[PDB]
Amino acid sequence: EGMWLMQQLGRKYAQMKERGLKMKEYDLYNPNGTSLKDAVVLFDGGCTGEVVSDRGLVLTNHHCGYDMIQAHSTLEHNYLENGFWAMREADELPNKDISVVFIDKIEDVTDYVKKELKAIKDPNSMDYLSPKYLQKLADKKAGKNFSAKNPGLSVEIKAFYGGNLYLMFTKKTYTDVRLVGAPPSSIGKFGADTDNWIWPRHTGDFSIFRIYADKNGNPAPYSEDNVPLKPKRFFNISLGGVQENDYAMIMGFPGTTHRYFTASEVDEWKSIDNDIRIRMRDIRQGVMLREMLADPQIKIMYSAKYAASQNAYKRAIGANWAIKTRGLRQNKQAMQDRLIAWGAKQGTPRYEEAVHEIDATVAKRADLRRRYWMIEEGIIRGIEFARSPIPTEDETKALQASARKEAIDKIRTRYSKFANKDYSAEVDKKVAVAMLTEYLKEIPYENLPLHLRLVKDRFAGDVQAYVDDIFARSVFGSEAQFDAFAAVPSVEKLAEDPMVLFASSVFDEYRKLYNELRPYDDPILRAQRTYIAGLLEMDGDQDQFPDANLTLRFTYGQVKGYSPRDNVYYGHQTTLDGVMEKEDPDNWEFVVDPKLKAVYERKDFGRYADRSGRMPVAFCATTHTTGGNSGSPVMNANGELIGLNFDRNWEGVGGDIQYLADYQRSIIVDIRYVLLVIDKVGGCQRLLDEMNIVP
Amino acid sequence: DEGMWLMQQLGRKYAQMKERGLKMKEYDLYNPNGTSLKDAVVLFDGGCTGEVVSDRGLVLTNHHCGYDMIQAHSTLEHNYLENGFWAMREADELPNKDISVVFIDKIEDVTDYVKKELKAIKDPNSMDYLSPKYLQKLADKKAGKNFSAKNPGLSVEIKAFYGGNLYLMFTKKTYTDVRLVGAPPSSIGKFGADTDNWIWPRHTGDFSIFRIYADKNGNPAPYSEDNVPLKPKRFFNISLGGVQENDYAMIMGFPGTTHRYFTASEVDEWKSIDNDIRIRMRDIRQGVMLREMLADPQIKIMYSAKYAASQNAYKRAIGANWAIKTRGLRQNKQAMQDRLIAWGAKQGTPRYEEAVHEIDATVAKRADLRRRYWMIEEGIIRGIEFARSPIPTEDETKALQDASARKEAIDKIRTRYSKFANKDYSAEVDKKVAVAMLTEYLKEIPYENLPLHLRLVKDRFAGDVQAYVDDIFARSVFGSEAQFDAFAAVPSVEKLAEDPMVLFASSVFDEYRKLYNELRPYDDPILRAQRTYIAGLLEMDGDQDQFPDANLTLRFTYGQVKGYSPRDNVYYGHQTTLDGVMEKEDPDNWEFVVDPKLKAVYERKDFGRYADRSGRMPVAFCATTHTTGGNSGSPVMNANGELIGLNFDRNWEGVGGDIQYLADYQRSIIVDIRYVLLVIDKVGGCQRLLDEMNIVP
Ligand SMILES: Cc1nnc(CN2CCC=C(F)C2)s1
Ligand SMILES: Cc1nnc(CN2CCC=C(F)C2)s1
Ligand SMILES: [Cl-]
Ligand SMILES: [Cl-]
Ligand SMILES: [Cl-]
Repeated sequence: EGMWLMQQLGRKYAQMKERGLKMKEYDLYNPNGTSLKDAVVLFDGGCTGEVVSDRGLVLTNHHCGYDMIQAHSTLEHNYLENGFWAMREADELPNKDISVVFIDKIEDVTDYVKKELKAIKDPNSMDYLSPKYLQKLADKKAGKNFSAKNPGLSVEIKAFYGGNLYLMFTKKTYTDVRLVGAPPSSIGKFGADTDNWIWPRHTGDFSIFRIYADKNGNPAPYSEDNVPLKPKRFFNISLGGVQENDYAMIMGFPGTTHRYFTASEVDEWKSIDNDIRIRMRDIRQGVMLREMLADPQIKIMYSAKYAASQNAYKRAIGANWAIKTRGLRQNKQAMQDRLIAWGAKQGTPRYEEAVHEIDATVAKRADLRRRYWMIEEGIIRGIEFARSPIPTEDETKALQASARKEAIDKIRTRYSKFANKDYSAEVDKKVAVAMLTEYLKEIPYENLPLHLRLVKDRFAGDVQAYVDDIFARSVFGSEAQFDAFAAVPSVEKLAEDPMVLFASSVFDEYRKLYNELRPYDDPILRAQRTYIAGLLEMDGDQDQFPDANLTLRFTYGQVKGYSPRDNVYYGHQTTLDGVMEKEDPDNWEFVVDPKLKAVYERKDFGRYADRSGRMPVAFCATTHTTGGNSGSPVMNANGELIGLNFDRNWEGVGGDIQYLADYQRSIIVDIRYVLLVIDKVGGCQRLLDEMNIVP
Repeated sequence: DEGMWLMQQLGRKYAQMKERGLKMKEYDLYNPNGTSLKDAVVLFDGGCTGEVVSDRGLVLTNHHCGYDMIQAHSTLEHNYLENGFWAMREADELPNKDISVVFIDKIEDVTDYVKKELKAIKDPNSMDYLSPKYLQKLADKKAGKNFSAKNPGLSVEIKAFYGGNLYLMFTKKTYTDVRLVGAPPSSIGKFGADTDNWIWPRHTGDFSIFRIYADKNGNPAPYSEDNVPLKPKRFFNISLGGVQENDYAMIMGFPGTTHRYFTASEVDEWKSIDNDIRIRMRDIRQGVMLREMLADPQIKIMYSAKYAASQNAYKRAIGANWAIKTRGLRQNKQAMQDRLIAWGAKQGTPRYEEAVHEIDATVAKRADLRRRYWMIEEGIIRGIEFARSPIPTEDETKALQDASARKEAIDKIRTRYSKFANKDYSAEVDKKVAVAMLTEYLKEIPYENLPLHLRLVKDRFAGDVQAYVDDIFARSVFGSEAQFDAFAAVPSVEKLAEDPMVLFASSVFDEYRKLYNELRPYDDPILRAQRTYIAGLLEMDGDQDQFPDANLTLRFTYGQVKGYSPRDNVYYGHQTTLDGVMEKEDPDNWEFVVDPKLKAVYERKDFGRYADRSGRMPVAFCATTHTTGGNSGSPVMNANGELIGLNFDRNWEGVGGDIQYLADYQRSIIVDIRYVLLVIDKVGGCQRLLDEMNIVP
């Protein structure tokens, strides 16, 4: 069930041992010594990674290393398509703007932060959650010259349990992290978007990097003189595999959860956030798909925009399925009713008052939040010409010196970025007519962005005519229309431009709604500090893990499949046969790498196949993970690496609010499949030789 | 692999059936000289199978088998198709016009007799050995002079089996007064609707209830208010014991067709011509149809049934091609024929190898013609609605060329025009479908092989298919109502003779009939070679582990209640439950609406004695029995011969089972009898039907 703080390992250890854990507590996490924790990294600010050799080799997902593989790909050496395998350390490619963060030390600073907070005075101050305020406290505790006296090291204080617990992290950051290896995209992204959030899964989602440092192993930016880091700890690789019911554990950096939502917040998330995202994205995607299917050139131009929209659409469908069928609302209601009864018994009414303040705040912002999601989903992300060029103050106060051409050059650059090779004005007009029709039906005239009032006032309710007019008369409606404006530019033309007025008007409403909604966050936050305080005083920390906040957490469970629906069972493990069943050479998402197909045909699995001679690909576990856990090391009962987490099934996405024991699984790439690909596909033997592989 | 056995083969299979779990005595299941469970099985309405379940002639079959009768009795005031039907007394049971139930009274091996008669050969290539007319003359000769007059209700029929190597005479008893007794609402009877067709897991309560009526002496009689329920020779006891994984299950019914003795070349032909053309052409047609239905709600109403009718055999062809690709159907037929050829070489008899060679040579010879036939049938005959537009008859054209017979010819043509351009026909959708279908057709069929009118695409329209199609509707008398009315006011034979739609339709039907006539002669050499081929297979390996091809005759099949793995890491168990119906509920999709009375039964757990040991309500199960089309409604029996369900479908992964049984994929989809009884009881509230059945604990 939980995403536990490293501090909570002591209190969970006996439960973990009864579940199968065999390694000693301090070998996994030792607060004053080297432990497995020291081999885990926050990879490039989002993902998790792990050190797997005494020469700083790091494993993470392919989707985590995707941008670096793409930045080094050219028509001559397309690493994204064919994979990359540096045959020597000197061939490993440096990456600009990359980082790996080690969690050197973790300290409970709750009493210290709570003493400092007593000097606030204003009771409803938000300094207790301010990164700027907590950084001043962190700096004060570490010293006046900490990062100079301990180079590469930094400190950070974070709030947990709604402001009831504070931890200080001493971090070591390395910025010379080089690309070492990657399978082709056909393996690394096998299912592509079709299999996103899907179990069974057949994707070899991995990529390999190496941390470099100065001669003393201290962090240093890229330099040809940098040498591979010798870490204090690295993971041993297991080739023993997994079996159903085996203990599995993960360490990583889950980003966000909402485990302490009130029942009213679950209803708001369903009826506003999720229903609007689902309704608006289905309209947008439906028009896009029709146009992509009708024109091959439209499919090329809009495939990525279609796939980007679908990702959170699928998440919202999964989340709403949990709200509808797994009693998320009812379970939050029971949680808060239990606290209210306990507070009444003890004579402390502050807990019931805190739940009431959250409910009152949620009910109060309903119309505003609905208007915000409607404009964000319907127009801000729904309509491409909402992000068309808007003349800046310095551009208009230049068009009306001869720096008129400089202003035109800047506006032209933005027009060319809006109307780029992938933009179709015809597809955008079709999407806008469908999206605005829905938007205008849901948002009353008095709440419309000013320009949209012209649909009723000037265009007799004809959305198609209003959209046609924007493109017919706008300087950004076509290249010829822009060039005619650029030849004779006037501020008067820009000020009355229908597309400029649309874009300005919709962004004005979007910012006004955001500014009007921001003040509702703080009362909920303050009430949650009291709410979680009561929940913890009443039941303690055993089932009540702290919400994820991009900090190092551990989770444990077992390798186990699940039943998605009546009479259907998904087992715990997928195989290479499953990749071959999915092969479709005429669908780019399901093309199979010819070298991998030959490995399957000749059964050239070496020591990587399971006892029955079948080649494993992926497995799933009852660990509790979320976004930020991509690339996380998956460990055995002995702490040996058995896989890398890379996804979670859609049926478990509601697990950010309520863990779903019978449906929620972490989707993990089997380490035996990773090694099979490095070996038989990449032929990169030196990477296998530098790892410590246990029989 | 696993089969559809003749009743005559029960003796030789009995010990294998007993070792698999069968407990009933052989002669209680089938006895040629007495009453057996076979006597409770019926051919329901010429296609389906049914079963007698009471001493008062109550019959169970599928909902899709009784669908037309439920629909014929439905009105706006009493919509039985939507709300179900439950006659609360026998006098309320509704008669049905054009219905029948056929009992198989006796079955007799007449092989020796038919082979002696055939020896009077005038032509060694005669097809009389397979002719229904010739075999009927032999059956009439054996049965007696005026047998139907001396035995009213009875009839005699001889059928050929094993390609003409075995003959059985059936004595059939037909009843034509079969009344509608009960039916669940369509939301239960067709729960998955077309979305779940050929699908396992399945949650459909596919059943309907009828009653056979007869005269005072139980003899067949057409509908009469004086008819009384039939007291039958035998009926099924209903089991409430349920099913568990690995339990023995058996079925009796009337499988229609199989191709278990196809050569490897016939498997290749079926894949590369029949299936690939059907798949390619139906995907084009369905793709245009779906796009138009999604864009216009009125088009969705008009084309939904045509879309669903096209999809049914499309899905079957996809499942059949998946089996050819992944289950080694071709290779296994090649091994079967290579084994026979080797054995024939050792026996000193080359006739078996010569027979396989004649089939391969015939298949290779008709390739181009068969390809052209399927291309026109799938691409135009079925693919384009204006191919079935009106064509003036020879007598219609004569009437238009000095009498009042002109107005009669125009009234007949108008009637056909109104049937073509009916409430569900859209000329715009049809023009879009035709442009896509003709584009594919013209790419595959060379100019010299085109129906004459289609040559105008290249010759007159510069290859513009859209312009050719636009012209057909712009200038045709059947292009619009106004265009027809203008023709009907001033009709001339000259106008009809030059009409672009008449010329298109005539031209495509001419090519279709010419291809059919040119292909027909290739059937007989294959048929004659198959008689020798199957004779060799039988002489070599015995009439023991190779079953005769299905031919709409009574067969039995046995297996176990077992699920299967469709793909890597996915397992479908043997049993579905009422919880699965509730998971699928979607009130905004007519296919997945849940009956309010059924939803309340589930919520209250009002399952009575129908739930399984764990308190779960079963809906359907699947078994390793070997079934095909014609087995819908078949009784599914226990090891003791008690009714445990009704067969209603088979999963798409097993459709290749008509050529090669697929032990790890092919399953019969069966509605659990406990679910049938739950629906009769808790939804229909028709207690009298439960009381007349013999329900065993
Ligand atoms: C391709 C597919 N598109 N939808 C599929 C099923 N589910 C629906 C709910 C959420 C998901 F992530 C995926 S498979
Ligand atoms: C609706 C659908 N649900 N499943 C589908 C896939 N298969 C493909 C092969 C044959 C079938 F019968 C159905 S279409
Ligand atoms: Cl380190
Ligand atoms: Cl011979
Ligand atoms: Cl099989």
